[PDB]
Amino acid sequence: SGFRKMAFPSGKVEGCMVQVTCGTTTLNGLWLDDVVYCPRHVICTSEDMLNPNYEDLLIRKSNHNFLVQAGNVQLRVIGHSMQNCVLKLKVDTANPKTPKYKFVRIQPGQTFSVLACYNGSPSGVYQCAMRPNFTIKGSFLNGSCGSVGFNIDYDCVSFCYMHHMELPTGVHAGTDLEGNFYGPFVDRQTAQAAGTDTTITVNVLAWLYAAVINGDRWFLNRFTTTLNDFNLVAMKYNYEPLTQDHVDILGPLSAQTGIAVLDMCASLKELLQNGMNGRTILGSALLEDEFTPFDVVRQCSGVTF
Amino acid sequence: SGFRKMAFPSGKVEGCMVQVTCGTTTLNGLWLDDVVYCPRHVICTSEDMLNPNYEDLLIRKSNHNFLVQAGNVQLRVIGHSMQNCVLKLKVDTANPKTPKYKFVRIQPGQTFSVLACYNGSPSGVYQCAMRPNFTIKGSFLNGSCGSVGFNIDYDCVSFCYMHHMELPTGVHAGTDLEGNFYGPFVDRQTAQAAGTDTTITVNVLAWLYAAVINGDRWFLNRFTTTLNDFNLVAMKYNYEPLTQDHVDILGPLSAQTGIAVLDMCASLKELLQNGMNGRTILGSALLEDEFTPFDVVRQCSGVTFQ
Ligand SMILES: *[C@H](O)[C@H](CC(C)C)NC(=O)[C@H](CC(C)C)NC(=O)[C@H](CC(C)C)NC(=O)OCc1ccccc1
Ligand SMILES: [Cl-]
Ligand code: NA
Ligand code: NA
Repeated sequence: SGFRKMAFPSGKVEGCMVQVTCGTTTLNGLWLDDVVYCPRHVICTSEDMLNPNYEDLLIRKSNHNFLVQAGNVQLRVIGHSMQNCVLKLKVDTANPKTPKYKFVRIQPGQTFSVLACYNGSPSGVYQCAMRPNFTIKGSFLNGSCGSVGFNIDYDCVSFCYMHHMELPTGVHAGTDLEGNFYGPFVDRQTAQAAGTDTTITVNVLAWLYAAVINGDRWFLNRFTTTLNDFNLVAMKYNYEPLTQDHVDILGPLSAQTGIAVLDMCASLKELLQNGMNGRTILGSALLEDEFTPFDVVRQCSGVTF
Repeated sequence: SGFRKMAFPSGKVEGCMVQVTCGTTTLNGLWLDDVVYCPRHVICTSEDMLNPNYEDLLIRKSNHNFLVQAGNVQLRVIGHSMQNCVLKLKVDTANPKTPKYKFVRIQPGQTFSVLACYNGSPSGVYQCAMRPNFTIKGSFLNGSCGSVGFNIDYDCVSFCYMHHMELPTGVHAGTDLEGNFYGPFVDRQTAQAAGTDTTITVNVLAWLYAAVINGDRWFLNRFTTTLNDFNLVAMKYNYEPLTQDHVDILGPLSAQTGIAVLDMCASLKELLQNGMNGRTILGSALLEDEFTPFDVVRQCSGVTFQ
């Protein structure tokens, strides 16, 4: 028993992190097969970052302009190209620690583990969700660019995030490993802001189920609702609409606990309308929304990798 | 910016996790050099749970009664010994992935990462604190015994916890890697209960300094307090006493933010009195006490967002 915010074990990803240096800029790279992936803004001076012409700045650059360091071994760069906002550096040595892996683009509400790195060295691991506004509430300092987010399935690492920047509110924005930003952001120094976020309804419901499974039941009640009526409540409280697909995904937890999703929506409806009356759920005074239904089942099942 | 429950990268520990089986019982072991460490209660059977005599149970075992499995490879046990509540199995192969490591016994309030494992296979990583009542608030299912807690400050793994059992309130108890339990607990299934737990005051203060570092001051006030008046108030909310050691430990955070420790004590006293009036601190609506001063310095910028 117990319920904790849990990250995937990070060892398979630790063996892929390297340090990439171009000019005065050092950040982190992901070394898979014979290619190192990192943010393309590594080629930019501070002057360039105001209005960068990445095409022109890159063709200027050459292989020898890039220093890649794996531990204390220099990787010789033998090729360089761009894919969207990611720079790809071909090196002369395939990473012998390359795990089974895929590049995956995730949807808002989905969670993943972040391996925060500095100077190519893993520093910490934590769990976070892609927010509805396409930011992540990360924990990153200067030099963290190029840190990656991932999920594991058995032996396969699914890389879904590379870190590029911090927004003025302190939240974070990045790309998938193909260099496509999450959210309406660009890799230049210009006015940019997180849009108004919403709460991830299906994940709150998932966590309410986790609470019931762990013996927290005070919020349950005799009432049920409909999707239409609940979604009017959701809109009122800046919760994401609940769809039929969300209900289907929560099916397992509904069966296990005996609380139909619309039964639990009636609990959440009341929590949104009345508050928690001084009580906590799973040790929180807020409605937690960064556990997916899968996360709840995996932690309450003991899945290993 | 930002602030998260941040664990250490677990790879160095992943490469030490094995499966240990004795009889019908399977759990996790820690393979360092040519020794596998696991909970000694792997040698218990159904009848042995209330009043096991581990000396008598163990003398009946040969080396080949212990099956150790590292991934797909069966390791051969060539010796065994019991140290307190840990079994040490000598194997014929030194672990080639052994990291630099040490064994440390921690004090209540200290934090560490836990690599939850099942059948020798890692499941997930999270942060925990040793509570004042010598339990931890983990996430552990059947077969998690032998999972370990650790820190990795400066490329050396400091192992500080091995999981042995779950108490009735859902919290967890275990030992250091020398097999000595944290707290008054024993590896018997006789009735045992965690003592009333308390909040780790020095850690809450560390987390309030983190919030200031990250740019939020709304909770401060114009007051100060004596250490004794602070403790007289805080203990009425079931907070642990704050000692001069704790005050000294908070020095660096006080220096970086310009807020005297006892002035941050005054703020905490008022937070306990008032609540947050619908606000949060670093994304939480409760006062968080599982970040230590060292953890805050590890994770936060050295430059306050003034
Ligand atoms: C090992 O994987 C397992 C891990 C738990 C998280 C399940 N540990 C045990 O089974 C352990 C073995 C004994 C010999 C130390 N027993 C317990 O943890 C046990 C609870 C289990 C059966 C779920 N706890 C226990 O016995 O606590 C003492 C006690 C007894 C009676 C009443 C209250 C408390
Ligand atoms: Cl009804
Ligand atoms: Na209901
Ligand atoms: Na010790």
